[PDB]
Amino acid sequence: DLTPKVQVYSRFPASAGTKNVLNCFAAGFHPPKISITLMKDGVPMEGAQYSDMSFNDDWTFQRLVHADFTPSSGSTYACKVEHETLKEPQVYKWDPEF
Amino acid sequence: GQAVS
Amino acid sequence: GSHSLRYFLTGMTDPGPGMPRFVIVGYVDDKIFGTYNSKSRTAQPIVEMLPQEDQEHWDTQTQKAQGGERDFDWNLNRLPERYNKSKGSHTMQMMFGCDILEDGSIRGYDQYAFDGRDFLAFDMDTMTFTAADPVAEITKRRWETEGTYAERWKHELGTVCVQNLRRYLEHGKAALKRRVQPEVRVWGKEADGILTLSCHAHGFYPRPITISWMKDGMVRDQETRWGGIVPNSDGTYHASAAIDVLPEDGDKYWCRVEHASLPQPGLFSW
Ligand SMILES: *C(=O)CCCCCCCCCCCCC
Ligand SMILES: [Cl-]
Ligand SMILES: [Cl-]
Ligand SMILES: [Mg+2]
Ligand code: NA
Repeated sequence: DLTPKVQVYSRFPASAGTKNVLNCFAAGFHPPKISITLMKDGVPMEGAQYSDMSFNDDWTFQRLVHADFTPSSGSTYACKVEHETLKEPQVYKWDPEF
Repeated sequence: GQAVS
Repeated sequence: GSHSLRYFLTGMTDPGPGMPRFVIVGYVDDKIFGTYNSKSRTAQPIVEMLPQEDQEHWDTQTQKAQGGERDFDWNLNRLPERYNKSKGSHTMQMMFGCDILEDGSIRGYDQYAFDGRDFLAFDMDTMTFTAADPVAEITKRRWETEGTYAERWKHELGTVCVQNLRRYLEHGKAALKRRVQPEVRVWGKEADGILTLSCHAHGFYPRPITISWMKDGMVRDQETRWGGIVPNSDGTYHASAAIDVLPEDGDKYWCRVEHASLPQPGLFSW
């Protein structure tokens, strides 16, 4: 219940070969320590950045990680989340919608 | 604020 | 026509490798205007919102935030033992700020949490405290008996916060008023013989949005899931809704999106 709730989505509507930003947003979790890693075909994406730690009205924590990328139709993108409430890392696959 | 006791 | 200023303060014993142990994020309405953290030890504006800030003002914010850093470190070294908790790591949080309503009246907010649970609240209008449990009650009675906290935070919430809210609203008015239309994508995937119609609204500002699904021109909420409103790194937002549909009925549904950037609500199909 204090496990991360995770959404993966692109900044702009995704289109193969057009530059974009991939987002992984984790929320509702506690304690605030969390590992969020964007991946292309299982390889961490370069230049990823994280938001300053903040929290919701109900005190649960939140964090957005983003990285520039150019979606390939040949590739699988996903967000690997690792947190004290989880015994194993959770991988959330990006649905490209194209 | 320090949460003194 | 109300406006809000909020500060979100977090102190952490175990923030993660390379992570500041103390962070402040400040918001005016639904926009980050500045931040502080214990690594840089500086409070800085978001220059995309506040592009022409005087150093004097942020010298003042930095000093005050550094004091908040010391107090949170003070609390995190004392409260775990007072709660007799064996937790590994610990957190301290505070959210405070003010509203200026359309008619000019003021509201103040000031709440604390320890390890993610309510700890203490201060009500500026009555100048009274509320403790969440018998351990916090000890702090409540100490704070009120000394009398200084209520006077400081009545001034902080009712005077200083209001002044700074007016400043940030004026200084950041270009950013605050610039509307950004959502780019809407509607998608469908067919699994197990059922068609999931998903509607994604990308990159809108300001934050409030509504998304509804309709069939034959009639709204259908019982079968709808909403993803919620989530942030982009550039100050815009993202929101989504999905609905499950017999594949033969996929052309009969319409996503309805309502946003301040749209003079009339937008209707989208798969
Ligand atoms: C005890 O209760 C600690 C109180 C801490 C108040 C700190 C307020 C700092 C305000 C300026 C932050 C600037 C960065 C957004
Ligand atoms: Cl399309
Ligand atoms: Cl179409
Ligand atoms: Mg790329
Ligand atoms: Na579309």
